[PDB]
Amino acid sequence: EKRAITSNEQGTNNGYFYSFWTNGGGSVSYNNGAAGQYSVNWKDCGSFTSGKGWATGSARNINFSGSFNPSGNAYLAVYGWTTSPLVEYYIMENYGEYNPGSSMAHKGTVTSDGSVYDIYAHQQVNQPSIVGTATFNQYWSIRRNKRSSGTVTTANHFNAWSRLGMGLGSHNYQIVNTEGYQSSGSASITVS
Amino acid sequence: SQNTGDTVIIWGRNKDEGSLREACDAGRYTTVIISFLSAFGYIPGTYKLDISGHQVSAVGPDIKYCQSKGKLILLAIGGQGGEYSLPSSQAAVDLHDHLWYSYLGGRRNGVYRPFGDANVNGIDFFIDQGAREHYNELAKMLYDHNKDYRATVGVMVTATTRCGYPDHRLDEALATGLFHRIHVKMFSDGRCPAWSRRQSFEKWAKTYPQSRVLIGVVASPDVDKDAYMPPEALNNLLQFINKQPNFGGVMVWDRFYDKKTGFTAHL
Repeated sequence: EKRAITSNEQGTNNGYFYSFWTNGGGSVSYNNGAAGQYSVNWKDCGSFTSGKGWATGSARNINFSGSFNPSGNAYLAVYGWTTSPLVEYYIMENYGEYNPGSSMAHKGTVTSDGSVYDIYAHQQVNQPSIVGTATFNQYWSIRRNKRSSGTVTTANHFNAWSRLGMGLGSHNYQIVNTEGYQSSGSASITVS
Repeated sequence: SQNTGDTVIIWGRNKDEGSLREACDAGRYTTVIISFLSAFGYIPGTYKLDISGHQVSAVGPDIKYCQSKGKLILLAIGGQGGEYSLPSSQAAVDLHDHLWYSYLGGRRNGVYRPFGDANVNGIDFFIDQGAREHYNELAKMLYDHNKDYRATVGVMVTATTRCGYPDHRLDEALATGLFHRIHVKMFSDGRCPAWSRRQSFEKWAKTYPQSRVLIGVVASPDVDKDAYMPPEALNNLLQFINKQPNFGGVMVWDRFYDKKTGFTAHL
């Protein structure tokens, strides 16, 4: 149980695509498990993203379940990237002690998979991303009640975004992302 | 099947292997390693691509097509022969700027990019011959671009090694700790004997716990007779070596014989 991943890696594990990225700050340990399960443990992290999913996103339904115990700022969300337009999208089902909604442009309200999400958009200018330093938008769907298991009909959220001028491009990857930022905690998620 | 990781196929060693779009539609691979980039360094001037004669004009649009299907494309440098090395620390810099602006995410105004606007996802250090010449400085120089990248491995640095540990010609760059993946060849000069394959792979795995270590196998006995393992035998060996925590999958040489034998299909 001492063996773990602590540097950036990307690939497939037990049929599922997986990605772990960190800026190096603090101590973050990631571990792939059976099927589509992963776990992560971090302490005074800088910034990291982690999770299993699909190497090519789509309007698929996403099943997730597990435990998510942060001590600070952390996210649990369906997460992915699209190119042309460059988009980084979140479908947040759970988070720690910080909600980025109050610092983003509230743009609408969608209801899907048992709750109502608040939709936000935000522009990143010359910020790092999956194709280098670039300018892109962040699409957000933030659940009002925080669950640790369920299904995500990504077609619903992708429809309201396109309905509100937030169009996606060619999907890049799509995962259930446990993301931390200047915090500590632990998470164990199964993706299906 | 006992392969819990990636399936990497090596491309560009026989003209009749088909296209690059062909491999990404076979539904059997997760990563393609373009091969090779024969000569560099010895001659400070021209950098020699060698893919045995493939219609180089379509590799670019093919590189972009696979990434749309979740595939990852790697550029392999070196090989067996072709007069490659990095004589001076200056040759690594020129090789770096060649990779960054011609293949990778960098852009100049007067450089030619054989692969168009498509970007190769990383460089594979297929350093079979040569010496210990300045690949560690090239590794650090390529890895540095990852600071512009978020939530991904922007520029992946992998290596293809001898079977016996340590590889005298790659142990320098491997010590950096910057290599994401290591492919352990079972099938070229420095063959492992069958009675020491598992022990040699486990030594490589335990030495680099922060690198995903993959096993390199041939797809047909025509490539290496004393190193070939039928799919059933390879699955038995995987049942032991996949218990390593950093086991990364299998790398198959090559696309040509994987077409003829259907090796990865029976695996």
